[PDB]
Amino acid sequence: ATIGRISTGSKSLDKLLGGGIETQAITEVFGEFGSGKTQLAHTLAVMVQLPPEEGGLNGSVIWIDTENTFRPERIREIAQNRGLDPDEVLKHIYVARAFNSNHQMLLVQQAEDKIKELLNTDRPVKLLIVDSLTSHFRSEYIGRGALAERQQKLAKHLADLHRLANLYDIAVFVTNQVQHSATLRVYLRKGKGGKRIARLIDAPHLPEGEAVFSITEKGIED
Ligand SMILES: Nc1ncnc2c1ncn2[C@@H]1O[C@H](COP(=O)(O)OP(=O)(O)OP(=O)(O)O)[C@@H](O)[C@H]1O
Ligand SMILES: [Mg+2]
Repeated sequence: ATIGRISTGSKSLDKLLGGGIETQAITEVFGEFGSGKTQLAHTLAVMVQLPPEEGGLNGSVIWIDTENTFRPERIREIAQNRGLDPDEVLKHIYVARAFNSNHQMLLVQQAEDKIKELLNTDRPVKLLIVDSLTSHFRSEYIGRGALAERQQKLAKHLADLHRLANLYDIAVFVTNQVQHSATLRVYLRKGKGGKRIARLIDAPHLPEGEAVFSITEKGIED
């Protein structure tokens, strides 16, 4: 019942987040193309595998990929440069490509089976990524009347995700490209000098500053 926190790799971003992204919660990162959403996802997929005194949860990962932007060699690089075995780290990320939004929804149901399989194991699922949460919905539900229909399907999908996060004490991390029912929304944008900036949105009771980070051979870090 106590929540867990997964470090992002960036001390700055971690502080903004109160220590890292939370289990029993959906964290949505949103921003324009190139703002670092997928790179943050790759980094979290390594960080969660660390022990807790290093900011992880000794956990496995389920990743639902909608745009085929998952890169196993990037996982291996991030792992290697953080002192972890690249191939063991990869072994604990279960990637499924979602062919369309309906398949994406079924995949969340299959994720529950894998979650059960690894539960009470030494590396239970502690992170579930959906990258991108919205891309299929955006292409499939379009035109007059689509707004209500799309929002309803997305709400159902997010309800499924919330249930997994809460039932099994998992952190859910979803991405959304810009030009809501997530627990926490984090807006990401590219700044000067290769920096990325993060801001919490519509969360008046949480830190109101901005975090600043870089994307490196370690994934994300200050
Ligand atoms: N190995 C690396 N080292 C340093 N920077 C990198 C590396 N790989 C990617 N990047 C940076 O990450 C950027 C891409 O970030 P990312 O794919 O997370 O964007 P995104 O927000 O997911 O975009 P979209 O919405 O288009 O999918 C690149 O333009 C580059 O600046
Ligand atoms: Mg991306």
